[PDB]
Amino acid sequence: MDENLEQVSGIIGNLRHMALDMGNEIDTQNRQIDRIMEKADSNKTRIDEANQRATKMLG
Amino acid sequence: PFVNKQFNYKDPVNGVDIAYIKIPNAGQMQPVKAFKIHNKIWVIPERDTFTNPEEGDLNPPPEAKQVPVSYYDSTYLSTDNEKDNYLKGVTKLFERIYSTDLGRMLLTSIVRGIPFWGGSTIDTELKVIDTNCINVIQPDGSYRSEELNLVIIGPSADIIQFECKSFGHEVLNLTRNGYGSTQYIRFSPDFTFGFEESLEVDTNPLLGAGKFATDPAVTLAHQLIHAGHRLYGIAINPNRVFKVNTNAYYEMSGLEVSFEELRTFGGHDAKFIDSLQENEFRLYYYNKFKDIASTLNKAKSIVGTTASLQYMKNVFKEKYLLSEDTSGKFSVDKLKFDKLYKMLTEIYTEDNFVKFFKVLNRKTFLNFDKAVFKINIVPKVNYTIYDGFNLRNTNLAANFNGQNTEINNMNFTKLKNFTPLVPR
Ligand SMILES: [Cl-]
Ligand SMILES: [Zn+2]
Repeated sequence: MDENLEQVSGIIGNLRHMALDMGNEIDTQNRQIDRIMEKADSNKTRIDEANQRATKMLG
Repeated sequence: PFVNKQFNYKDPVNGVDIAYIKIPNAGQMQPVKAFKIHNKIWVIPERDTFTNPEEGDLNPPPEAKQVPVSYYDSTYLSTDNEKDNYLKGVTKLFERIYSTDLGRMLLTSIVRGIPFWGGSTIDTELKVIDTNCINVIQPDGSYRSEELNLVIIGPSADIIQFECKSFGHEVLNLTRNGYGSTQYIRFSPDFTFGFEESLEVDTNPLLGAGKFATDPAVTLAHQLIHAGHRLYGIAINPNRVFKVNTNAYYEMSGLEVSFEELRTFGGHDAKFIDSLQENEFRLYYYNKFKDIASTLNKAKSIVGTTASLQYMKNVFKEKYLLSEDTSGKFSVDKLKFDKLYKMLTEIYTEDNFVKFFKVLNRKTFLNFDKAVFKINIVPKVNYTIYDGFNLRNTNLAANFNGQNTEINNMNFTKLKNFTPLVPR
């Protein structure tokens, strides 16, 4: 009943330890990159399969 | 994360945080209006018919998907008002996630998860991978390219089929070699699933119908966790799956769940992954991080950015929490790696977000969804950043009553389930 909150505070502890190294965002300075030329994408980029819910419901 | 901008779909483009964009990867599609809600994160309030040309139609497929719940409607998300409500809904959910330490940490990890600069044929040259950028059209007609980590987009044909995908490299396996790649999440804040609480194994006529509604915030967090794994290139090979026997549907006898999924669920389901396998994975990715640090140590030049070589090497030193000695050489610290790996795969899990949000949710993937509901979380009388559906100081605050579609019925419209499956 109140065990949940105890677990929450516990997890918060571990996050606090990582906060000193993972607490702030990076690559924040104002750099730019060269424009990416849009070439004829006849067979440009492919796709890395995602995760469909519980996945395959085999018959 | 926190969205410090008051975005309205009709807001004029400015080529900065509101613009028509193109994903160089996805052929030469039509430019779509997008909104940058946070550094490295964009939102495209359109049905996804861009990432995969194969999925251009929005009508039910010839062969119905064999899943517990599905929903189709080719007209959803076609008007400016819907797109405006979608943008506001997705924004509100990001804020709800941002309302707890767990969520704030996950979002920061995601913003820090910049895809590695390893697209050069010259092993000693750092170069961007075009698949991890988008082209932002300017009001003057010109455009500029920009790197980003995450894009939230509307669903494809099956409205409730939410997933996290990305563009691949012709040879490299970016989501599993530690490199990472820009993630595209198909999601919708306008619908949610219905489920029943686990059977008491005693006196309970299965003739129910998914009375409780899943909190949209958990569903989004779920996809963001996948994005996290994929941005750091530590996603488990989809070839690794767990076979499960099921008696839940007629003509079906089993279920296949990827280890990636089990890891992302956390709690009980994650325990289905063996200890030997778990250590195997941790060691595997640890080696991948070492290869990256090695690549960074051999980098002599960089092409394609106004930034210096030292700065760009430092971005990744920070991303992978690498150690740098007095001579400027990078190395993977075993202790640091374990803590980072542990946070990304064991702390960031669906089960832990359920605990932080204090909501009712399925306990295992074996408890299948049974219904789909239309919802509207934008109005504060319906849903709030801090409490979701279970509004404080009301009848909805106790026993997850806000998620009980029979008690809090003004918040839901039961929709037709297009499933071909028949529950046994
Ligand atoms: Cl609110
Ligand atoms: Zn998943």
